[PDB]
Amino acid sequence: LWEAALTYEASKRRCWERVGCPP
Amino acid sequence: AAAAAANLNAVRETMDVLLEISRILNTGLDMETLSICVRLCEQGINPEALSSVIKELRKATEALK
Amino acid sequence: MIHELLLALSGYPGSIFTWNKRSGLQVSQDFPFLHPSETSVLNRLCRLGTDYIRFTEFIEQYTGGLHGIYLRAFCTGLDSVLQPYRQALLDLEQEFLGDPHLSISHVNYFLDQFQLLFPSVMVVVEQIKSQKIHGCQILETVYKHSCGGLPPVRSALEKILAVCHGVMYKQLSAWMLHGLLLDQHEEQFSLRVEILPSYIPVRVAEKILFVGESVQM
Amino acid sequence: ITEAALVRDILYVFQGIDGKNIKMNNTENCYKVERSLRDTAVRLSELGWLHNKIRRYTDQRSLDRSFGLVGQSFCAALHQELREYYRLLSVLHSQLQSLTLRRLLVWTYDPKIRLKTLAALVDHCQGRKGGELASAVHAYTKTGDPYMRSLVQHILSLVSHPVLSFLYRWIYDGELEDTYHEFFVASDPTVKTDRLWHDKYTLRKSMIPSFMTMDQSRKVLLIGKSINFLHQVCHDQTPTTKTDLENAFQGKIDAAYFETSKYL
Amino acid sequence: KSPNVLLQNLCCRILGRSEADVAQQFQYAVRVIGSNFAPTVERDEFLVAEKIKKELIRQRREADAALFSELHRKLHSQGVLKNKWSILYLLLSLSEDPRSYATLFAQALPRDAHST
Amino acid sequence: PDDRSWLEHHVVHQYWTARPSQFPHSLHLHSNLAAVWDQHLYSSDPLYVPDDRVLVTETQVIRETLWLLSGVKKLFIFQLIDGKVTVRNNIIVTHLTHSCLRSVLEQIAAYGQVVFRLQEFIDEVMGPFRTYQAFMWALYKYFISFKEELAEIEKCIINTTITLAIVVDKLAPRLSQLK
Amino acid sequence: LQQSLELKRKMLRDKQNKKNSGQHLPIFPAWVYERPALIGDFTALPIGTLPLASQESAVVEDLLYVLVGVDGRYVSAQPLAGRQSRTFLVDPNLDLSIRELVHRILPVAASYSAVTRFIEEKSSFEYGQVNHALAAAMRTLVKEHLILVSQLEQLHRQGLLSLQKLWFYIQPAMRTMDILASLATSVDKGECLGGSTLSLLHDRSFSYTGDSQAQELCLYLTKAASAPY
Repeated sequence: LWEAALTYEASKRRCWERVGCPP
Repeated sequence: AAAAAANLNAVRETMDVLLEISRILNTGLDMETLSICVRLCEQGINPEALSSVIKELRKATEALK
Repeated sequence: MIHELLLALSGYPGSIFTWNKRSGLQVSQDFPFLHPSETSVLNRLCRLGTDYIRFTEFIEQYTGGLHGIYLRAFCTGLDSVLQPYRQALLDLEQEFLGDPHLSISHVNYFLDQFQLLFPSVMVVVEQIKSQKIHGCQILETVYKHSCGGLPPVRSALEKILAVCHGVMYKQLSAWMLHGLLLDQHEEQFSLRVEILPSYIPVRVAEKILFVGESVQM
Repeated sequence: ITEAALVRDILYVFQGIDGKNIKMNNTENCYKVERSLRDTAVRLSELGWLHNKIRRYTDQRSLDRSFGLVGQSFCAALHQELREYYRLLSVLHSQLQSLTLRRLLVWTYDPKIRLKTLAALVDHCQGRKGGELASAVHAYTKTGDPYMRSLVQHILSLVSHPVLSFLYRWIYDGELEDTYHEFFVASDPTVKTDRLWHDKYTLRKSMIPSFMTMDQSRKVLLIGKSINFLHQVCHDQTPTTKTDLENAFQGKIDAAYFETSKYL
Repeated sequence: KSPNVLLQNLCCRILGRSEADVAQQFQYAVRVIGSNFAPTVERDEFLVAEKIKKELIRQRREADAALFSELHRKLHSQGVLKNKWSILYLLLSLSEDPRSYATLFAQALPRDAHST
Repeated sequence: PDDRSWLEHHVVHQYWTARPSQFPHSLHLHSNLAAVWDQHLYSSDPLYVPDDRVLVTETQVIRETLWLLSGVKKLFIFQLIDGKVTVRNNIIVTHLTHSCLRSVLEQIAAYGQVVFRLQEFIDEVMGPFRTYQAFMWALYKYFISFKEELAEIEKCIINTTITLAIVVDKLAPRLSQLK
Repeated sequence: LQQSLELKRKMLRDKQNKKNSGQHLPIFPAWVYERPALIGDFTALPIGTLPLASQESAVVEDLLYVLVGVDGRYVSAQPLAGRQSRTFLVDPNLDLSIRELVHRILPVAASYSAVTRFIEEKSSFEYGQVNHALAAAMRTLVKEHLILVSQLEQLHRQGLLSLQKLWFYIQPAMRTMDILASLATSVDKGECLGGSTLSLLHDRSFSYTGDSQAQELCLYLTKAASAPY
């Protein structure tokens, strides 16, 4: 279920008006 | 939600951290087996117990060889 | 903050670290949102980026003063050594994307490998600029410093010198085969001490002159 | 007032950088506070004082060139060791926001000895170059400490690379071309005619290293003399005619010597 | 969930064989895990952190001994786990050296003076 | 409402059309730098002296500058004075304290002037010498292939983050020959 | 204090004249013997008038610092600084019940200080490679002591430490340090060096045969010390 949720793709666009860990 | 999935990102982060910690100790564990025993310890269990059973089942590929 | 300095170390100065030809990248600005000891760490850090900026200035002035084919060769390798300093900044920014809990000391620690290369290559550039070395004795003063004693400056200048030989390997190929002399003027006709490096023996140049001159007949 | 501010300042004085509430008063004295915590901090500040000692020396000799290639290699060694010390500090920096492990004393205890030993090593090597420098690092490999012998063995591998480089410049060439005297052979300015064999090459006894015996230095002097004599006189040329270093000295040297003298 | 079906997944993870292709171990394993479902020594991750340090020094790698100090800070920074001690002690226990006394190492208290 | 609402939500329209930024900010100094600079100004007691800029994020500026380098004209960024591009200072990103940003955009404008004058000459033959005509076609031939690369790069923005340092270092072997 | 500085120089001249091949015996700087911050041991109101259950927290808090040497808030290090003797004085206004226990917990502090002086002063070379090896494994146990006191320092913060539990806790580490301190004063007493302190460790291994805690300790130390020889 964690490995089932795990296979999702994450954004690799990080903000410059949010540099400190945005989503 | 959206903040509820950044937590799923964050446990993936820690489990890749634990994956490197597993690989440089030269364990037989991979990420998937590690993903089972964290759930076991979330239910609560002796790591002394789990190490014993893993040291038994790894000898069960030797009991059929 | 975690990109502001990382542009200050590159070709941009900022008003935080003001540029000067006397000495650039000077902190004079006081920040109440920093610990007072951070100024000293930044003071250690700014010395390297100042050298990088100065190296850029030398390429700006030249790609009658300093001119020659060797001078259009010596600057070219100076680009090539600076390239890992660019890549090593990109890696820093990629680190700071995920974990911003790193400090200035991490950046200094990471770019400590350029605090052996850059200071000892800086003096060579200042020697070549202050003196009017623009003939073929620039290869000597590179070779005088490439022996080193620190391995990082041993490998750097080795690259830089090599391309110069590749330039002179093109002049000495037209001469011995097609019989063309004066393929590059200085800084009958013969090679003299200005257009001759000080580690090729004198006899070889006479042999080369014989070989090149006999082609015309 | 709290412990955490003291942790933050002591984290800076590891670099040799004054804190905010602990500052250096006199350089020869240790760091002085600008109750139990106050008594505790001084042992940690001793490390930064020792750190300044090494950092100044490698600051200055690295930009010095009459110190010779052997010696600039010593700067390389010192800087390479110092780089790893910052790796701890960065980790300690990020771990802010428990944090005291006897205020990290247990973390710091092993680099404390490595700082002490290197601060000794710079002073036993003070004002030396070449084989004089090499004997000074050979002094500390009479030890019976595992940590110390493992420490010295790497540094000696670093410092002894130029002298072996000069050694193989004298077996396959025989042409002495140093600028700083870190070789044990002293070529004369005069190029002698027939005193070439007797007078042109002389043995310097100061720049003999501590891993070469006196015997070996004398023989490889003979090797270089022979292979140079073959060039200038005889004009026959076979091109490139041919702790300790685990018997590679006595392996290579005698074979080269034998072959060269035979050919001559 | 239930712990028994999780241990069944573990037995089909280590051994490739199915739950109907092995069950003789799995029933003896449910004997040994039973009433050992909670810590029995000190559950501080402090002690296992300083013992993972001593196990990594035993491999003669010092760069990783400062790397684990960053891995352990990442575990604290996200904080998804409630008992960080047990999985770290697990990874410490199954360690293999790639190349009697107990007074030269850190021992745990037996919890004869504290509840478990 | 119903198309304006979709505009506000799912299109940007917040510096190039005057409607101040509602870009989500998760503050805290790495990108709260304007506010900490204002508080530092207040501690130095200015008193008040208020600056007005329109508050954009970084990447829009990157795409606009790449458009400027490709050869098109009349953009919102870079005020034009007499024919020469010049950096505008009414445009702010939160960090880089408004002085670095001026320098980086001034450098890109310094390249853009060189591109603009050549494309101006090329446009002035479109509204017997025959050698000028053969010259501009070769200039044009450089320019079309040159535009191709930047146009490729701008596509990859839509599909990954790209910063200023990427785009300046990427165009080194072209800005070399441009000199 | 004063007496080691002569001894080192005299024995250095002895071993230099003794050698039949070569010079160059190494030295350390002066400061390693001079500094009192390279050794583990170097409000103001009467605690007695306070409530009792605060006095206990106070005394265990000072005592934990004292265990690895550094001084206490109501604990003073008594000034001698000569031999393997070291005593401390807790405040004379203390209740009897605590005071008697503090007396009995003090031996691990004394057998910390005597241990920590030995390793620093006999880090010199005149006692040889074997004394270097013997000191090299004695340092490890001091580090292991520091481990334990860090763990209890965390434990006390959670309101889970008292003097009675602490009294039980320090008991295994008291005996080990006692073995080390007895070894140190014996080695110092005979001025043992070279093979003379390789016979002594050979004997002490046979001495412990019913204990088996300290026997393994002497076994490891004798394994370490015989390595250069």
